Amino acid sequence: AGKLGKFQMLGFQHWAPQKATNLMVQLLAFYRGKS
Amino acid sequence: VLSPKDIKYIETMPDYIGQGAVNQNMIGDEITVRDGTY
Amino acid sequence: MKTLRTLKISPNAPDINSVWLYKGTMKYFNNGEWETIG
Amino acid sequence: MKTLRTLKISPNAPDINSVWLYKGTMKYFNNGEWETIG
Amino acid sequence: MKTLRTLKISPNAPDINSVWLYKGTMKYFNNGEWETIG
Amino acid sequence: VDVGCAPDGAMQLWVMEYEVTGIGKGCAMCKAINPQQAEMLLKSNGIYNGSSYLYKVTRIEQVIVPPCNGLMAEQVVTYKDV
Amino acid sequence: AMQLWVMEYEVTGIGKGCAMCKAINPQQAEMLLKSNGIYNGSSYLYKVTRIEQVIVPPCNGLMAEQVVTYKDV
Repeated sequence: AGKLGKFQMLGFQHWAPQKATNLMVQLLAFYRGKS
Repeated sequence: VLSPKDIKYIETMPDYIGQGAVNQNMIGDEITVRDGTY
Repeated sequence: MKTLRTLKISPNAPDINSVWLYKGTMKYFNNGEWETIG
Repeated sequence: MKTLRTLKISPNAPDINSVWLYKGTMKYFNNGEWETIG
Repeated sequence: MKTLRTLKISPNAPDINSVWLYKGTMKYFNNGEWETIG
Repeated sequence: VDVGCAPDGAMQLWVMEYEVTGIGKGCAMCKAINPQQAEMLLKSNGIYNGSSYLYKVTRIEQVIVPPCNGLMAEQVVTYKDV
Repeated sequence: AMQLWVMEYEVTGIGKGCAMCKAINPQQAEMLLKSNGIYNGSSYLYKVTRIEQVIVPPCNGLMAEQVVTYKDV
């Protein structure tokens, strides 16, 4: 029982053709904020 | 005049979620494609 | 012919219709007494 | 993996899906034969 | 106390509510540890 | 990332879970060119590679290197699982 | 953010474990496990027993193995 990481969160300091879709993709490999 | 075997040909047409983004001979068998034009 | 179905653990002797387990001593009811297997 | 629900006390071999309990032996069917524990 | 109703033949360990049988050894689960019968 | 190895030219890192039958369970991390190659390293360079038929491998998953620091993988096999 | 560290450890009383981090030095590769691992509230249980670096030119080999058997339980 353990976690293989699915995502990493980086800053902006620590760093067109056609689009398949017009709205962004909420991935399931990402936590979401809970109100 | 269309038989039910012919409406199924008209039913099996392409319907696309969309986008988001003369009969001439060939002398040669070479084709260049550019943005979906042959 | 007599079928024992359940095994009951206890430090003292349980019913004659079940098998007794205590510390590794398998004891069941045969020939009127608690016969240990080993 | 092979569940044995009951234990049958008898001088005769009950069934491959039972535990054969004689006087001082506990025999069960393994590799095609009754293997005694003790 | 804890009444067990089954016996299992496997190289692996069964659940805590069954008797482990493997090739001539007998084990059962008391106080968190598979206690051998012999 | 292009070091010159077999699977497309890069290095592939793997997690393995398995179950040694008659013995127990465990984890294994390996660099291996294939998932079939990963279970072939358990049967060749494991603890039980002599009797290599005991290994019942249940999961072979990749490890992906993130662009920054972070814990990539973890697999605890607890005593109550065994 | 430099290089990859495979660590064999042992959670005390609960079981053995395997890990893989990315850090600059093995004091940071052990720090990343005790602070982000699943025993984050019991990080003193982590007993790291072997750390080795991921060196690429083999790229065919085991890097950790830790079997919890029926006689360690």
